[PDB]
Amino acid sequence: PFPYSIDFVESKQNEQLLKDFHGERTGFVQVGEKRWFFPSRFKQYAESLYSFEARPDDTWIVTYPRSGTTWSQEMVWLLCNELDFETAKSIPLTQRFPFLEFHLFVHDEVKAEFLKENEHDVESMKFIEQLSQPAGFMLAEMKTPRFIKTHLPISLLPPSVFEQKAKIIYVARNPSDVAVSYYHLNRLYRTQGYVGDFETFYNYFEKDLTPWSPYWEHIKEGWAERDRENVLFMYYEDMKRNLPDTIRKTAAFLGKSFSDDQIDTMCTHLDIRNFRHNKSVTCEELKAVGILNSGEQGFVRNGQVRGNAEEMTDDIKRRLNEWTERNLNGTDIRFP
Ligand SMILES: COc1cc(C=O)ccc1O
Ligand SMILES: [Cl-]
Repeated sequence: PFPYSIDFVESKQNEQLLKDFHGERTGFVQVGEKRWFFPSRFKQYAESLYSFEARPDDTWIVTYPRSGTTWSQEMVWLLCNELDFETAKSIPLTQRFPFLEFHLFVHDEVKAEFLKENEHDVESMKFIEQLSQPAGFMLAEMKTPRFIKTHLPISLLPPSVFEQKAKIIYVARNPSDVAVSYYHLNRLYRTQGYVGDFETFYNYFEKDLTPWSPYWEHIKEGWAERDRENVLFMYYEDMKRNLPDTIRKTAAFLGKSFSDDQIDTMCTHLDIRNFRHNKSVTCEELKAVGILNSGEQGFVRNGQVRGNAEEMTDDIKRRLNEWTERNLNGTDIRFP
């Protein structure tokens, strides 16, 4: 029984969101007292998501979007699979490490556009149809240890995750870098279909009118569970600053042990320079059927000027600082 209220965003705000986010064609919902923001299909799939059955040997990565999710998945999959770089290369990350709630973001009307554009290729059309289907079906059929990605906040996870004490890695990233990276994600994925500029996107983000917001509640729930034996909480900028420490700490939490030589191959694999050429970054299959906007691969290839993105203005930077102050005053949460 899904325990939280699911309500359509107020009419006029919902109308404006549909003008700016072309990946949704019915409307947006707010869930529970915290008003977790999702596209309309959340209402259709809330029960099946919440009743998903976790196993005690699952590995879950839980993040706010663009909080180091992909890099962490690649790291964790390799640590739990004997550093099998060969298999990591040949199977796509999205099959090795499926995204539980991706199907929420494939609207029936948008899927129909994708199918039109791929109508002469039977295998492209099967692929697009499967995107619509819950990952949970294929996850439930697996007979081996599972790797699950989600952006669902702690309070919306299947309760079976904590009942089974599945291992959870929670990664937090500072709001400035998340605002800019999430803005690019919303332009890159036609499932989101955002058409506007950064300042308009920041305005939505600051009002918790972007998927999986409220951002500060997402971070605070992660922080509130980090003492549990089955939760590892890390800040993105700590992880990136020291790969050998990150790899070892993560391995030890997962109950794996590796030589200094093995740690070094993982450090090279995950280094900024080599990771830019990783298949999990390029995402060549979503690009092949045109669900990725190929005109938005600038940010993918280049990233942002560290601590001063081209998109940032002094006014938005000031608003980020004040929003951070309001949300973190009286907590011990502090970004590196
Ligand atoms: C497959 O990666 C993502 C895609 C989207 C939107 O369709 C949102 C968050 C993600 O992590
Ligand atoms: Cl950070």
